[PDB]
Formats: sequence, C-alpha cells, structure tokens
Amino acid sequence: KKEIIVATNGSPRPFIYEENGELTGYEIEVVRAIFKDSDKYDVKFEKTEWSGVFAGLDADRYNMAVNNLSYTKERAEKYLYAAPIAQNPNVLVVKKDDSSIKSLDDIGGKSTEVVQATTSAKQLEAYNAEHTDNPTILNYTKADFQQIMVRLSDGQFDYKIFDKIGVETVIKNQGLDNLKVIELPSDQQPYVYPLLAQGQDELKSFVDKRIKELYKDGTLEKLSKQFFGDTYLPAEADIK
Ligand SMILES: N[C@@H](CCC(=O)N[C@@H](CS)C(=O)NCC(=O)O)C(=O)O
Repeated sequence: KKEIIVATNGSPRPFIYEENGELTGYEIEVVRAIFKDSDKYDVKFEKTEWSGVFAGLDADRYNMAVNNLSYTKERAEKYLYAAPIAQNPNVLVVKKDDSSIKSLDDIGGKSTEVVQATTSAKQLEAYNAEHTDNPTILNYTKADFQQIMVRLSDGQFDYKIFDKIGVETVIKNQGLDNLKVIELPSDQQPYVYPLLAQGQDELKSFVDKRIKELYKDGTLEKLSKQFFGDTYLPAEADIK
C-alpha cells in the first residue's frame, strides 16, 4: 500500500494531544477513521515542531497535516485544503479583574504572546500595520497554547486571542478560573481543516469523499462529542 504521512506539532487539546506516548485527539482520530481499512493507503502520524509541519509539506516530506488549521488565502496558495471537519469560534481572553480590555478595539498598548505563522499572529500583525500610532505589543513564542494561557493567568501579559474549544479546555483542565472569555466576530466560517501538500490531488479526492462518508454515518458527530463534549461540525452543505 501507499504510506501517507500526516504531520502535527501535537497541540492543541482536544484536537491533538498525546496519551501514553501516542498521538490522539479529534483530528487524529478523524484521520485514522478516513484511512481505516483502506485497500490503497496506510496512514502514519509524525510529531514535529510547528515550523516543520509546513516546511515538510513544502518539501513533500509529509502528505498531510492536522493541527487545528484555519483557512487563509496565503496558505491556500501553497497547500491544498481538504473538506472542513470542525467549526469552532474565535475568542479573546483577559483577566476577570481587568476592565480595560472589553473587545478587540482595546488591545492598543496591551501585550500578548503569539506563535509565528498562526492566523491570530497574522491578524494582529495586520492590526499593527493599521494602528501604527498605538500598536498592540506582540511577543512571539514557540511555547504551546496551554503554556501561553498559564502565563496569561500568571500575569505575564494582558490578553490572548484563540478559539472557544481550545480556551475552554485549558481553563477547565488547568483550573484557570481568573480568566474571562469574550466572544469575537468572524468574517469567514471558523472551520478547521486537514491540509495536504500541493500535488496531492488524488489524495484530496479520497480524503474529501471519506470526510463526507464519516459525516453521514455519524462518526464525525460521535468523535466530536467524545473529544469536545458536544457537536461542533460545519453545516452539511459546507462539508466539501
Ligand atoms: N487555527 C489557528 C491556530 C492553529 C493552532 O492551534 N496551532 C497550535 C500549534 S502552533 C497552537 O497550539 N497554537 C497556539 C497559539 O496559536 O497560541 C491557525 O490555523 O493558525
């Protein structure tokens, strides 16, 4: 069979995480189900640093990637997007005792920690290009999401933008009960997608076909409830 290597950096829970030395989480199990009993393909998951996920797709080292990945035009120019597999809205996190940040309009002169090449880093970089008189303070980090949330709770900086499921998960698991969650709007549907290397066109056709099948047989809903506690799926009409 043809071996398909799926890369991930291992964050964030419950989309991706490790248990007993092995990768699991919603996206990992959705991909396992896509290839289960495939007469053509065998799947293998590999954990690598974040920058390595994209660099590996670029070099054709990896066939696919799952990593709580959002859509952007820039990514679409370099990689293929499979059908979406989850819907998860954006949020702004601040300390509950801080009344100075109530929306995304209040981040000027305030500090955060962001990861290179993420959609939130790109949004904030663009915010700074527009608001040159009072930019937000970005400190880039290679730490993963949980660590960043802990630092926010520790008072190391003022706010953090991320998504609902990832934020709620860390607030519950890490007991970060001093953090307040503010809903944020979205221009586009906040969907999460597997990405494939450019040229993996035949693979994309198979993956897309399987994602639709797993939606129809109830597997996506089953896995969503298992990992997230409720159904967080794209509308059926957008699953393509
Ligand atoms: N949905 C966003 C974030 C993806 C994501 O969850 N990245 C992982 C690995 S770098 C993470 O833990 N991010 C933490 C963060 O962006 O603070 C994107 O597509 O860029």
